[PDB]
Amino acid sequence: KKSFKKKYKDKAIIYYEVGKFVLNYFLNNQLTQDITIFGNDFLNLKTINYLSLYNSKNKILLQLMLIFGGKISQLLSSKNLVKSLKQASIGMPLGQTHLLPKALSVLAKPMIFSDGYNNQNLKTATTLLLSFIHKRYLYRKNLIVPKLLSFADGNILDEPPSPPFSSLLIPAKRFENYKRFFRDTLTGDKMGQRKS
Amino acid sequence: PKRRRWLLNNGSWNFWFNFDKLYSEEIVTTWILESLIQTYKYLHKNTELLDFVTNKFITLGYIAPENANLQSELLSTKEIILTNSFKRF
Amino acid sequence: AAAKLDMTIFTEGANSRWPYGIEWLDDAYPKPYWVQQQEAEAAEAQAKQPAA
Amino acid sequence: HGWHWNMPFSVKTELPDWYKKEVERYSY
Amino acid sequence: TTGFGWDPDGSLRYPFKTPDLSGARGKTWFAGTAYDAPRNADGTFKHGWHWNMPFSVKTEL
Amino acid sequence: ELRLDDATLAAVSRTLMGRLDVVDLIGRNTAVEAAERVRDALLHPETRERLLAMRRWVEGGPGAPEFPPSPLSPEQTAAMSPSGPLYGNLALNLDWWRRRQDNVISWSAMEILMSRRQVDLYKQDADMTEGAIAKLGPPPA
Amino acid sequence: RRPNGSFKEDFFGSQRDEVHEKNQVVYQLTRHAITHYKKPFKGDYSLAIPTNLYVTDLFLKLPTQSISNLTNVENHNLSIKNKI
Amino acid sequence: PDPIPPQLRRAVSVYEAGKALLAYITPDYEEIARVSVCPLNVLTGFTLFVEDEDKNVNAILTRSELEGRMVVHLAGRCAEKLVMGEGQMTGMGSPDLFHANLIAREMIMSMGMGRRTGPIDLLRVAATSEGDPFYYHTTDMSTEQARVALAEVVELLDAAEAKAMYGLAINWRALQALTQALLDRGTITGKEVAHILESNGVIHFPDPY
Amino acid sequence: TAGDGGGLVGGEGVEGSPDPIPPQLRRAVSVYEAGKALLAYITPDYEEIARVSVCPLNVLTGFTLFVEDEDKNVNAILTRSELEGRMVVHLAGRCAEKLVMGEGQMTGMGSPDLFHANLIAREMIMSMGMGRRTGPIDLLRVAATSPFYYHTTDMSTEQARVALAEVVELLDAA
Amino acid sequence: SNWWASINRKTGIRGPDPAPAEEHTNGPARDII
Amino acid sequence: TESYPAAVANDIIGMGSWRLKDDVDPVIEFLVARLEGCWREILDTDLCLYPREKWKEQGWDLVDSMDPHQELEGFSYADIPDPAKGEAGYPRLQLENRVYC
Amino acid sequence: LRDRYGRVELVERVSIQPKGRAYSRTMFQRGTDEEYQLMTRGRLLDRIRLALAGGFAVRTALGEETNFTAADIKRATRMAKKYVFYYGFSEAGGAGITTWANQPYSGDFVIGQQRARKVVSTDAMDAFADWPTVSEDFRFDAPSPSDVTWHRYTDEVRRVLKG
Repeated sequence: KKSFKKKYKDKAIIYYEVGKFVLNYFLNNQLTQDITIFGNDFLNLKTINYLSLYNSKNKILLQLMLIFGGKISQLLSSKNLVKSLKQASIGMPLGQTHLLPKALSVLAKPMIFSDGYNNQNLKTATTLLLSFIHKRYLYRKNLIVPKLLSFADGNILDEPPSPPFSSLLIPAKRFENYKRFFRDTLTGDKMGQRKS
Repeated sequence: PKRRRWLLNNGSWNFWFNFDKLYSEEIVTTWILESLIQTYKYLHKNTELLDFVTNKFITLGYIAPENANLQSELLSTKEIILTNSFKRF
Repeated sequence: AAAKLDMTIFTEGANSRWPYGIEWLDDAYPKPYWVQQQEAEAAEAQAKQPAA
Repeated sequence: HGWHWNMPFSVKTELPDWYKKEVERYSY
Repeated sequence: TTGFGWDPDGSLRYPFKTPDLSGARGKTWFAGTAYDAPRNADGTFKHGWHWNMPFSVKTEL
Repeated sequence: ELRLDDATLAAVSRTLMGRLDVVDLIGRNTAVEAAERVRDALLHPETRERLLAMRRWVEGGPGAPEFPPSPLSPEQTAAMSPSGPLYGNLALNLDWWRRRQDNVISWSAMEILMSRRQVDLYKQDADMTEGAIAKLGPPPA
Repeated sequence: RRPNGSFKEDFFGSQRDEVHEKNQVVYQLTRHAITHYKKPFKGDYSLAIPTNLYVTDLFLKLPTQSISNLTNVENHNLSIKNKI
Repeated sequence: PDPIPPQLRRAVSVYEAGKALLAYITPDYEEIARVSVCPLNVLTGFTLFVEDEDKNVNAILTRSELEGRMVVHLAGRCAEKLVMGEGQMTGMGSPDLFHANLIAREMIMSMGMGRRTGPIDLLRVAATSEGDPFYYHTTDMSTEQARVALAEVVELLDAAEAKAMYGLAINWRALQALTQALLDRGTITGKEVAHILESNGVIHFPDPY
Repeated sequence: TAGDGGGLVGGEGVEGSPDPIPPQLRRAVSVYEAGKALLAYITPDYEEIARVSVCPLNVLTGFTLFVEDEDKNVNAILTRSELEGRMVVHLAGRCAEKLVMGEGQMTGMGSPDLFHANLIAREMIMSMGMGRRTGPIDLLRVAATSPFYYHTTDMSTEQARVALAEVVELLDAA
Repeated sequence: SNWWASINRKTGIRGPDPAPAEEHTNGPARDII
Repeated sequence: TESYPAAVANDIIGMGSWRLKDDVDPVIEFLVARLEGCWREILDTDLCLYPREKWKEQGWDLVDSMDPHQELEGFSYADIPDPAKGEAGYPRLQLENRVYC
Repeated sequence: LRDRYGRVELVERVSIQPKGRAYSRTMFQRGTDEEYQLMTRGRLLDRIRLALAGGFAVRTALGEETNFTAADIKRATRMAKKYVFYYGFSEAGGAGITTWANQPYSGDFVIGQQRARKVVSTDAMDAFADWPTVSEDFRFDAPSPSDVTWHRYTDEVRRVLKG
């Protein structure tokens, strides 16, 4: 029992890093066609600013390849268990009882042990791409017009400042009843309650 | 304190401004898929190298997931091994 | 004639009723109740005056 | 044949014309 | 800068005035119907996509 | 030909809908939808009998039959025991159990988590303009 | 930094300054904000030029996103923040 | 005597029976420590699971484990719906509903397990400065993206409900025995519920891995 | 550079900043600065150029040193001709980079200059009443600070539409 | 000539001289540093 | 840190990354895994891959009958569904090779 | 204006000698305190016109817009709001009574100062007609308008300024 579970876990863990380093080495020492070198894989904020503000699109695509090599390697090496789970026994996709057993194995996602992504990789990827879009105004320069300018959406129209500036206590007195209303009607006191 | 910037709820749901979220999202999704596809297309032609390097890495040693309770970079034996495997396969 | 302004005034004239000259107001807001009442009384006024 | 687990999808929206004018003004 | 600007067709204004499903590319999973994935001018899928990849693609219409 | 009296109607309804004298507090549309569901829950006895048994166990009178009947015949229950041809299906993903496959997603949340009948019945209680409400349900408009 | 604010003449009506002084302040402020960007000793570590603030937000913070389409929130996905 | 009416005791007992049954037959779940229905006539019911210090939170969460937890959470509502009928379902199974929806949103918007959204990151758990231990960091989405994500969340929850219904329907005798034990005894521990379930032919879910 | 941020200087060695400033990234700064100085030279009544530099102190921008006259607008005057000229000069660099190095290989180097131009167009419409359909009325407020926001407005949405359309067409003319 | 008459922001802005799109790249690592 | 002998490693790998697995009978899976395991474990200090221009550029590492010209770049095992009886193609043939020196 | 209705005062002394903080000055002759207890409608209209006059004169002489307008409209806009909301002189609604208004607060709330200056020409002298709020538990603030009412109210302000 534990033997097979450990086999699956270990296979996934090993194939991850094997693919990660294989892609690192390839991109650094073989696309260039003196000394063999390796990367360090960490993207600072300084590095993200530099890459997104001064490099072209192909450079950013190379960085993303570096990020996703490990997951793709895990993908290329996993056994799809649907075949054996439906063979050794035989409205929902498991209700169809016909369709030659090969064309039946595509009605839903394959049963791969290691599914989903790691959250650090996703954070890095989306931050890099969001910087490229929002800070480097190419192909759309008119979207700078709504920059550091508010439009007063949800609030009281004219409100004076508060004690740190003005010794006036009416806005805070109303804010306290606002919070009472929130707790008693909308949210509750802990995540999961219908009300207070 | 209500919201006062209603702009459209006839074929979508929009509020004043936002113009800039469809462009952003389609760009992000397109670029991520292109990168993943290039990675897949490269690793798809080098499966033997993957099998070999994996065999070697297993027999060298690795930190089991449950033994470790409390690999960003490669050691030096593993670097010799990776360079050789790239030269052979 | 150069001493004139072109400051646009939105709710001027025909634009003094429900849309108030906003083109997109009917795609964002349901029509209020008093606005429907005003439309009703105005319609009956200008639709019995052809008989009056 | 039958379905495939990886079929393309689509989202249907109907925007008015003033909205398309607005989004084409800031698309430059 | 009075008199300068862009015309609605795109031109500057100074102050005064189908895919080919012929060969094997036509035998893919749905290949012609409305459920097919968007293609290029030569018959390849959009971003080099293939029905193997782990994420779906969005149809234009 | 089916014969139905007050008691069976009351029991079926109280199992399927709840208290039976709040038709005004919940609107006539909710009541009409519930009536459609109840009418469909009759018109074949394999469900009607189970509903009556559940009702009589809940009320807990003298004839509480110690439990309601199971939803599955004792045949499919064996065809899914470990010595069965369908045991493996209990191990597939949650992607093999989904009862709905939609390839066009609508701009409205009402059309995603409701049935077409429910939408055509309920869409008049929405907080949208008339031009929006006229875009939901049967395209007849 | 040892310890302008217009919120006094909006809500508290203080208005203890002559009209010519207020006008002069306004003139100098517009000219300073617009034409002293990137000028030696005159346009410097100054918080009255919006472009300096844009630059610091462009090289220090992460990309800021637009407002949301939810209700009961302020403009972004958050509630009103404390007054004091 | 009994301060509590009959039908309330029945409803709470069926809820706890369903939840304990499905937490028992699910591979790799925690072990039940106690199951009580209105102890000391205090109007309440619960199902404690034994807390251990062996669980290392650094280990990742597979997809199978998350789906199993979702099913365990929908179990009690499904048991009520199956035994007593829709019109008698109360709102007592609300925290389980909240946690099921939380898991289903995190699988789609935070781990990229949805085939249509892709590997985009839109949620971020975060811990408070020490109410609750945690809150989230969200992202402003458009209507297109939000609808595409809602479709998948709804599919996941519907499939989880169906699997829970089947896992309960094929164990009807064990469910009956357990709810009768709860209706007459009021409180059970882990060993006793394990024994009651084994002596009635309980059917465990497989584990493909 | 003040924290984990950074991204502007270009000669320190660390990951963010390369050592010799690649030549493809120096040609672009030369094009940017050439366009900006050429536009500032052919505009009548603009300030006068004292020095034009490329990557001073290794920063990844240009720099042009303008000397002006304090006996013409005595730290207080701002006509309309001056403002329009400044807008044109600040957009010149972006336009030259796009015209020479292709529309796809542009960089973020001119991203602050862009915001400066926009800012002028904002003040000309919402704060000085040089707008035609908006007329002479004051709209903006400075949010008292210490998502960052510098201005604030509470005009209705139907007036915000018009004001922003005017800002956009000013920028397009420039 | 008068190429500056046929400048069109819809179909792309471009100059007369032939697209100096020359470029090169070492690895991502030897380009970060 | 834990290690494993070579036999256990090549047993964990199995039919490692063959692109046509999931279609192979378990007996053929077992035999291929064992044979390639002995190759990788015994000859490991000199095992190379056969030169790529001799077999792998002609497209002979994965051959499909429904696509004899490789206009799907070797994903024909996934893009093209199986032809039904009597259609032009029945029966489909797939081959996968591995060659070492 | 003094020679058409008779509300404005008389000019006293014009100067463009930079002196103090300003570069130019224009002084008026103050009337008795009886004049400054009230604020009628005509007097406020005249104050608005006087606020606009400076920038519009520079523009009509120089032939070109400047930033001088910037300092006028600001002042003017403030007064115009007070003309429409607080005092209720306009025609917003058929009479001039709107559903919302912003009454000032006393200067005690601020963290004040002290200087050796006299009272400002008008803006601190015409602040004698306000009656600010002093106690906090008797303050009234109607519910804010609804961005379709706000449209019409700000449009009334615009009409006043344009006239």
